[PDB]
Amino acid sequence: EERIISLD
Amino acid sequence: KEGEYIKLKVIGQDSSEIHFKVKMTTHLKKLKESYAQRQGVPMNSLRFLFEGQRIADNHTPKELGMEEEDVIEVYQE
Repeated sequence: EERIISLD
Repeated sequence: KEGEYIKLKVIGQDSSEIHFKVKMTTHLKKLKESYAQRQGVPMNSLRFLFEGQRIADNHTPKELGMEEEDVIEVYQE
């Protein structure tokens, strides 16, 4: 599972 | 000259990866905080390296010359 988090 | 955002690959002590979409001007403390939260460990227990150099809280991807899909390594402090 690829994990991409959007950071503000 | 470059895009406004970048994807960074964070590789942990166990070789697992979390990727982050980061604005080029965001302080990398924000990435440290998010990564430590996802791992469930204190942020102060970790050190974050780019090209072998410690990433300071106020360092930004722009300042460090980071490029798309560059690696950040996480070691125990």
